[PDB]
Amino acid sequence: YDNREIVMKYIHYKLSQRGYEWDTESEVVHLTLRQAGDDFSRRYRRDFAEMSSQLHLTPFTARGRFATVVEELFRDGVNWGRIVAFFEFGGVMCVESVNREMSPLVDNIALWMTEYLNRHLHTWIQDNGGWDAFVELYGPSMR
Amino acid sequence: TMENLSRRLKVTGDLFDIMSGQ
Repeated sequence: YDNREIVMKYIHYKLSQRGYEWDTESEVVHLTLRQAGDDFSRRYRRDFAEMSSQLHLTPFTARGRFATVVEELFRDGVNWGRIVAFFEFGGVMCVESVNREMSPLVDNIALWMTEYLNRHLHTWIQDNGGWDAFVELYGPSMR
Repeated sequence: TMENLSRRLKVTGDLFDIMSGQ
């Protein structure tokens, strides 16, 4: 399981979901994360507006807004739900980038997400059973 | 408002974590 592949495939899906095209055991994790992110986004929007509208995204502030939100997300701890929240948040930034006519920002966001996965989330993930444990945990929620 | 966004993400994430975990 390679974290850069995981990020690129997730972002690709999030964008194709919106009508935007953007350039097997491992397949199981991608497909599971797909459904978990869609389920997260459904629950989120039931309680809140479309996340996209509460961003105030600009090319100048994009990295600082990414780092501030993600730092606070994981400040008091990690769990699989917060990791799912991290992937959806990064997907929303990518989607909003395309919407607001800054599509090259997507490539930076994907890099920031890979960096954060490799540098700050890799330890908890490995200590907690790896991605196979996410697949195991999310199993009964698949539809 | 980035704090507002982060706390909304965390609450949904923890909810998601509780629900999918039994």
